[PDB]
Amino acid sequence: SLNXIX
Amino acid sequence: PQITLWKRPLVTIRIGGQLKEALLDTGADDTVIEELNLPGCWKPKLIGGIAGFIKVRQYDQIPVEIAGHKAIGTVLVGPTPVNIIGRNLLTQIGATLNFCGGGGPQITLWKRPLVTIRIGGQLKEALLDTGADDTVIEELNLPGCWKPKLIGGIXGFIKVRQYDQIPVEIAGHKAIGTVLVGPTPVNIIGRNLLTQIGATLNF
Repeated sequence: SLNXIX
Repeated sequence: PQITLWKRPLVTIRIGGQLKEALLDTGADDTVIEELNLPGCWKPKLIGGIAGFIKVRQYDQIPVEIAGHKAIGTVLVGPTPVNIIGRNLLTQIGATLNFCGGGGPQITLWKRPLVTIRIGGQLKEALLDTGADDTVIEELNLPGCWKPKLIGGIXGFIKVRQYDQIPVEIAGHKAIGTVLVGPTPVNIIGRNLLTQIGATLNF
């Protein structure tokens, strides 16, 4: 599972 | 609804009988919510993000209502900086990405939304990511001055080089803006450029 930017 | 990307695509969800705010996130395989009590049974899992891996609680077959649209699926509970609805539930509510209001291509979310970009005269593959504030590209020797910056997500923060006014063609559509360069696991096109190509979420 890859999950993204703040 | 049709949702544009000038601001984070935050929506209200209902989950375990409670209301939460969460980001509709095409760049997430899975759905991750801050620590909370969920009726359900769970098992340990690790998931990864821009800056490394975290441990989460995996709950299966959880009902979630997302802007009034029903889904029943896996929800991961852990230390994410922002609650995120990922593709596992976006697909259940029939969410797609659309360019130019739907006059351009439609991209479904059954798999990661990877498309060809052109940057610095180089072609690369990148993820169209509504859950990214910025555009983050793998190490690439871009010309021009820059300024150091740190950007965050799951796993904490990474250091990047910020370049401004960089032309980036996305699926044949020209954009120009800030590109962050650093050790991202996946190249990411974020809202700063998705807005310029008129990309919307639709469901």
